[PDB]
Amino acid sequence: ISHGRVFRRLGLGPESRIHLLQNLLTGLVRHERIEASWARVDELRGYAEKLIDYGKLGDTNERAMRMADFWLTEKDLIPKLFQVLAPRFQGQNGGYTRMLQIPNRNEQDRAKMAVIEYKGNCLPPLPLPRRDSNLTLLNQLLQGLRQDQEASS
Amino acid sequence: EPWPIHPWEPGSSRVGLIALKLGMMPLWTKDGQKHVVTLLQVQDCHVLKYTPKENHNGRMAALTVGGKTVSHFHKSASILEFYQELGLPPKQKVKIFNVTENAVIKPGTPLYAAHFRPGQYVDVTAKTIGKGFQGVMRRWGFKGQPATHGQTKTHRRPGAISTGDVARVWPGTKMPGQLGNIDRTAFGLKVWRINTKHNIIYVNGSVPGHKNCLVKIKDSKLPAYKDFCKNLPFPTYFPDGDEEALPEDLYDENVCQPGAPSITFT
Amino acid sequence: AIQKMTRVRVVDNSALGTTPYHRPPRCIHVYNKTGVGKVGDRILLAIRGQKKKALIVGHRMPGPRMTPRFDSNNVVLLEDNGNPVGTRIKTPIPSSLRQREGEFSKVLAIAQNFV
Amino acid sequence: AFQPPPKPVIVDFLSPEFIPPRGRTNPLKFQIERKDMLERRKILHIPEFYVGSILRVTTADPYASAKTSQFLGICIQRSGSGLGATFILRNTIEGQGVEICFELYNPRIQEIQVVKLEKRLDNSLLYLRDALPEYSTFDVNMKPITQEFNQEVPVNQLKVKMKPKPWSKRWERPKFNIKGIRFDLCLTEEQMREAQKWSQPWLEFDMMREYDTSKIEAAIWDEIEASKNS
Amino acid sequence: PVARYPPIVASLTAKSKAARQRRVEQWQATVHAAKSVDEKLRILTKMQ
Ligand SMILES: [Mg+2]
Ligand SMILES: [Mg+2]
Ligand SMILES: [Mg+2]
Ligand SMILES: [Mg+2]
Ligand SMILES: [Mg+2]
Ligand SMILES: [Mg+2]
Ligand SMILES: [Mg+2]
Ligand SMILES: [Mg+2]
Repeated sequence: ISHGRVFRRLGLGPESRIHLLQNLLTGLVRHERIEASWARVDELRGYAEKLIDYGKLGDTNERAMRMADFWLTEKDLIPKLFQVLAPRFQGQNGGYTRMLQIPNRNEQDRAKMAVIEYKGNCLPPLPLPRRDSNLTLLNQLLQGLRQDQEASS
Repeated sequence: EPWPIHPWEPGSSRVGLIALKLGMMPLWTKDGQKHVVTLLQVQDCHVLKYTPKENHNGRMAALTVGGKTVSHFHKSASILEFYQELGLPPKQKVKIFNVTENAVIKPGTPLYAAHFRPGQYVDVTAKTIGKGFQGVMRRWGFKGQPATHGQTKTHRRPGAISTGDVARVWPGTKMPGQLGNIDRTAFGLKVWRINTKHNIIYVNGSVPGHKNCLVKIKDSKLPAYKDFCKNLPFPTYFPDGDEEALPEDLYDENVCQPGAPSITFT
Repeated sequence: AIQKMTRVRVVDNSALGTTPYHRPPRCIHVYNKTGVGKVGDRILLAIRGQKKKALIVGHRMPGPRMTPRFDSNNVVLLEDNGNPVGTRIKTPIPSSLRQREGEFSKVLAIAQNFV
Repeated sequence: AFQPPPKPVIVDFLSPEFIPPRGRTNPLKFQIERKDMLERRKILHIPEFYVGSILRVTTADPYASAKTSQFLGICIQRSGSGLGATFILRNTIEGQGVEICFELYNPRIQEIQVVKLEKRLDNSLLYLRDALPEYSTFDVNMKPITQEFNQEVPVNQLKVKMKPKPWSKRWERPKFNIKGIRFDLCLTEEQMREAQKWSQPWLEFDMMREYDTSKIEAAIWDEIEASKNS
Repeated sequence: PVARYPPIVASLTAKSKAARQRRVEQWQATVHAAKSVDEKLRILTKMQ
């Protein structure tokens, strides 16, 4: 019975899972975009979203400072976290990370892998799945419906 | 275009509702006792189709009731066609109620939680909390073996299952398997409070099934309350028939209302 | 919750409940059909090497709401005729025992404090 | 019948029950329960009190000599959500400690009176069972104490003595996080080191098990203000 | 009111060469903190 559970089992236990998530978060902060297992990336998405909110609380916040000290193992990233990611994420409320499933790893394990990326990074854009243009047949029919609805009012 | 309303008869039966299980609350009685009520919210109850008595059973007619609204983009073509011909958006849970021919209602009629009045006995049908493939101790309640008196890999085994001479096991043997994900009905649940604005029914006792799930509510078929529907609105509750707004909350004669003088014994 | 083999504390002033003994008074049998006894259930005790009857006063297990809970399994000695053998009861007694006065008339007549 | 002239004047909180649980229960149930509990509070005045404060509760007892029954004690803990909130009162009467769990919104309660509004170092002091009887003994006929608002409910920093082992629970484990117990006089250094093996430091920085209720508390406060203005 | 940043020194229990150098600095600092020359020599030559 796993009803009402939000944390999945990873590593050798709870502390091992926490350490793995901390290492993944440190790598994500350092490189602005990382790729890992799909489950690991999905689990790390929440912590990545929470870290930006903690950083937005200010540099002088002792709780945020000690949280960053615990999580970001590389202490050179804490100033980066408080002076790059937080300042560039101000008007954004919860759109801090992007997660996309990539094809399975070429190794024999054939694991299901995902890639997480901080928005606004200085990296080439990923091949995001773009919607069809409005010039398509169905899109043009929907545009005609929209125009008729607008003209009806 | 309302269908003709027939007078209530002693051998008649009324139609039920489909509500949503919100949660549980306490409720104190005027005698000092404390009961636990469950909140069933009637979001979207609508009569979908009508089946004749002869074509459904040959004794009682069948009325089809829909639950809360769902999206069109995830329903089948036949269901979408049926709902398009009916004129209503698709519902989540579709149920059938056995009603007498004199209590039939036109399809497309909405239903409200005021169908049940304070003080009545209802039966609740729902799929209970499915615990999955559970062991025999949790399923049938079989006692386990001693924990540390030498037992080897047996603390939860069922033990013996049959007899030597039979050379087989009986089909009625209790064994581990699926548990919980089955439809069960609780009978004789008393209703204390009816909230009209939010369409909420307060039913005494536990309701089978998890919270935020569809629940089929009907009258009590127990012989003790076979003829309790005489005082209730026979066809259904018509908010437009009376042309009078009911109070926000209807309580029973024994329910200690939130606005109370803090009753003290004498 | 008072069951078999429970070491209880005698409240009423009696020779058995006052004179020290080398073995604490343990429960013998609960007269209720369930093996677990609650407040207001006749019970059997082995006090100082002899059998006796008693009435449960309070237990350390939480019960119904607004029901007093004690830090010791307090019991009052009772005779086979239903009359307590003690003179008076000093420790507080739950008020729920006064609901049933017919069987606990003389038992509650010697109680001083009600809680 | 002379007139006596005293004082010249010459000198110049959201209750815990209103917090909804962390479950995925529909907010309509919470709204209905909050409306009902506000309606109950309109008649029964529920004062502000924390864990460790001393209260007196009047209950409707039919089997007593008088229909009113008074019980005074210190609030061991408060738990529950909505209309079913309960609080535990502990008091030692004639050497026998009695703990009663009252319901905040029970109609049989006549009056709740805070005789000493005072905080303590622990959010839940369940250890009074294993503590000395002096910390659980309180006079039933004590008089209420009125304090100024500027005192901001001063917290009583009191170290409590402990009975010898065993105890009701393992209060030395980090999961309890108790500072009000004088451990240096009751436990040894080896026991203190041993109890640290159950510590879970990652739970303080998990960042995901925390419960944020800023907007929920704001909405609840707005509803309370609307009900009061109603 | 003033930002307080932790030192940017490497980790102590890591497998990295920076961590190994930090441990080397730690034991050299232990040698420095040693009081007597006999203890200093014992610590400096206890490895074989
Ligand atoms: Mg399940
Ligand atoms: Mg067993
Ligand atoms: Mg063996
Ligand atoms: Mg074994
Ligand atoms: Mg073996
Ligand atoms: Mg055969
Ligand atoms: Mg003998
Ligand atoms: Mg225990």
